[PDB]
Amino acid sequence: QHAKILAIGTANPPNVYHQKDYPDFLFRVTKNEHRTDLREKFDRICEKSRTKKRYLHLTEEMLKANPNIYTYGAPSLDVRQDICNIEVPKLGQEAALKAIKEWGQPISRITHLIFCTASCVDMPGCDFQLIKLLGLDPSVTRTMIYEAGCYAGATVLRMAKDFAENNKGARVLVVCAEITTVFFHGLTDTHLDILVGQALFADGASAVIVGANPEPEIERPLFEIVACRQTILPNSEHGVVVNIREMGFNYYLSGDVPKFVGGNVVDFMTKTFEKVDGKKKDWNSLFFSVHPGGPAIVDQVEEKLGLKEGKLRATRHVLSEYGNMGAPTVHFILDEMRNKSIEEGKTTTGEGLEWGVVIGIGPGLTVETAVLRSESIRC
Amino acid sequence: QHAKILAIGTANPPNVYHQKDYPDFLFRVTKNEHRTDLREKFDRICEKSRTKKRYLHLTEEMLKANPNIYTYGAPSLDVRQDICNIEVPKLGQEAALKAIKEWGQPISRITHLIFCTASCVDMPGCDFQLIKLLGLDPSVTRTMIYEAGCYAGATVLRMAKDFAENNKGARVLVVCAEITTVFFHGLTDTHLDILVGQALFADGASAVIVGANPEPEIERPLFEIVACRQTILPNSEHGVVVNIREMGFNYYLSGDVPKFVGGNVVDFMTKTFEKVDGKKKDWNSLFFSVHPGGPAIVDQVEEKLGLKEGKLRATRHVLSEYGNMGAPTVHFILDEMRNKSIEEGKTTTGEGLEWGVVIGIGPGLTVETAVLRSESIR
Ligand SMILES: CC(C)(COP(=O)(O)OP(=O)(O)OC[C@H]1O[C@@H](n2cnc3c(N)ncnc32)[C@H](O)[C@@H]1OP(=O)(O)O)[C@@H](O)C(=O)NCCC(=O)NCCNC(=O)CCCC(=O)c1ccccc1
Ligand SMILES: CC(C)(COP(=O)(O)OP(=O)(O)OC[C@H]1O[C@@H](n2cnc3c(N)ncnc32)[C@H](O)[C@@H]1OP(=O)(O)O)[C@@H](O)C(=O)NCCC(=O)NCCNC(=O)CCCC(=O)c1ccccc1
Repeated sequence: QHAKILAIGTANPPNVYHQKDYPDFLFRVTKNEHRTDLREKFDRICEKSRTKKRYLHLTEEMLKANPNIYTYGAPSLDVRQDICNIEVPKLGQEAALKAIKEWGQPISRITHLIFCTASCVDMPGCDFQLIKLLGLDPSVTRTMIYEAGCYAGATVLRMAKDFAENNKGARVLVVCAEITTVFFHGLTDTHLDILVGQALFADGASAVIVGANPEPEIERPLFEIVACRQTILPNSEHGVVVNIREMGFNYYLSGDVPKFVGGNVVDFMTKTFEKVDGKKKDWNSLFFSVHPGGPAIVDQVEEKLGLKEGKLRATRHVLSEYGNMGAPTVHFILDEMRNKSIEEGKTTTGEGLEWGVVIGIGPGLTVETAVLRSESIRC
Repeated sequence: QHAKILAIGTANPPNVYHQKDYPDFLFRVTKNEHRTDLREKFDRICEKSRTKKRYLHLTEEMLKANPNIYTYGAPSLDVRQDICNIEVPKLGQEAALKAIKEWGQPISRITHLIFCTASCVDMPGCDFQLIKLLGLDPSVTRTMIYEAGCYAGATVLRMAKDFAENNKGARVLVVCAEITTVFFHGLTDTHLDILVGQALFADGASAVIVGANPEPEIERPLFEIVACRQTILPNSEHGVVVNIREMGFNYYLSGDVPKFVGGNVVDFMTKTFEKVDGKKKDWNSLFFSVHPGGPAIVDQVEEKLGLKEGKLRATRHVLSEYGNMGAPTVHFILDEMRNKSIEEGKTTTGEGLEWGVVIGIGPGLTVETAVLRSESIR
């Protein structure tokens, strides 16, 4: 009896930033309208981003009150943390309440909490703050995952699987929440990577309830977590770096990240499915939730696995409507897939297909995969 | 077939700071010899610390090169991280190689890595850096626990138990490493909590190998991880606070922490053992690894559980010889207990007793307990 996802909820900050307006906003509020050279480059990136809108906690009023946030390299960690240490658990709470509603059990049945964020760090942590906000049992068993990065949406499902399967009756609440205020930086041609993050990074939270042995007539599984694998892609340590600094969370992104993903995807898919059935080809038989770190990563997975037109629709839809929200994103994609499958009258939550995969990609470069089975559509 | 601890290794930085000498050192290198009132208070805290010596990576030359480290509130996180992000994995590597030696199996047999530190944070993390240093399989399954705090020496055993028990054949390397350079702060009469940390906090690393179903005549267990419980002590959110700031990792410690531990120990012990036995426990029948957050915390456990003289000897020995090294400390204590049990010709690794407990205590306040069984010395 494998661990099942029993519920998914999501949440975002209320302020919507349409991509068509974001270059004007960014260059105005950071006092960079004279940088027409960088504006040209940013326009090109935004046009390629395949991101139509994003939800962001950060406002112009926050930047006016804390101009060090947009002054490249100036001290600003403290103001960023004072925001994110509050907003990350709050956004997580909103998603968690939606997951708990779908699940339909009392909060007292939650035995385990996994909280994951790369947007802040504090002691006590976000897990403790969420317990307070939700009224979880003081004796919930907690795992607090700080600063793992963009593979962690798959990682938390792997962790929840082991906790749910080894602890009989356990019910694991998994919350991933991101507020990118800590990653916002000003513009300099010495650090062009910031233009990519300024185009793609976004705010959001997911909540997933995981448990083995669903209770008949109360609980309803959406997906089964079958097998997982984590691996480091060779010779790619420079791919994604984030340093926690006095200036905030400073990030460096190599232009070679998409090529590294495409050069390794057949291998990491083959080795993952070796844990299940030995699948080694015909990847279109699966459903997919691919972390959309950028559109070029999604395109590389599509090309090298030979995926047909539309196979990655749910992944692309989330990227378009929300951007790259970090770890929560693959859970938004699973929820979108479930929603569209209901809309289309499919026989399962995975686009009518039986088997699928979640692909998380982050620093290392590290890829974590989780093989899933879908479930029949009911309640 | 519960998960078992198959090996324990430990490491510390090379520089020894005897407590008798530390007040003179601290007040000299931080240019505070004029503060006679603070010196007198610090002397009193050190005399009560029950800590004889500590190992620290930080040196006077480092302070001279980076005086913002001892200038209270000055920006210094970047220099601290540049040190700790290197030194934490390096110290962890030393402890891990010792655990791997005892275990006796190839590094390629490790399937899972848990790395825990409250002393730094970076992406890729310490787990990635340790994989590089040791040559672990690039497909090891990793859990990177950053900034959990002083309960995590029990937490990592709980996590390792689940990973080892749910994955046939899995072998989990667990590494906890601390370098307190990030927590060093100068002296101000407005933040007296710093005098406590300056007296007690210290550097060290532990490594444990965990697996279920040890191979007969190849692997041998030291302890079995039976059951675990994590709980938040009521109305104690202000007990321990650590904020990651431009000035480093700033911390606040309530003087009520010992009383909170004492007020909850019967309850958390009772509820933990209810997971293993329907009969009530005689606390003196157990062996103990108690996180020595300070001597008063150890005293509160002894007092409220009615523990006999000598029951907490291993705990107090590690506090005396190493100070409070954070999450690794409870593993140093288990290693000391196993070593002393060999010296004394005891029948088990737990002082000749069958059942025992690891008590981790940290922010929340949060207590995590792990019920252990000992093993025969083999
Ligand atoms: C960029 C597009 C769309 C360009 O679209 P395309 O490539 O199709 O078009 P293109 O080739 O014309 O490029 C157009 C111009 O962008 C230039 N350019 C390209 N890449 C550049 C680079 N890396 N640095 C500098 N310039 C670059 C190039 O050089 C060209 O410049 P020019 O136009 O001047 O020639 C495409 O490449 C693409 O999706 N990429 C992959 C992006 C990637 O890795 N995401 C991983 C992100 N995860 C993290 O950050 C983790 C850390 C944050 C975190 O924890 C976190 C937490 C919470 C929430 C969120 C995040
Ligand atoms: C302090 C002793 C020994 C005093 O010994 P006793 O109590 O027996 O003697 P005592 O009563 O005479 O006190 C003598 C004078 O210390 C004064 N004093 C007392 N406590 C004070 C306080 N909190 N603030 C200000 N002043 C205080 C009092 O006010 C008196 O001042 P005066 O002498 O001027 O009157 C005793 O109490 C005791 O073990 N306590 C428990 C200490 C405690 O919580 N450890 C938890 C530590 N974990 C963390 O930090 C986690 C965060 C760091 C971290 O992640 C980390 C990572 C990696 C490695 C390491 C750490």
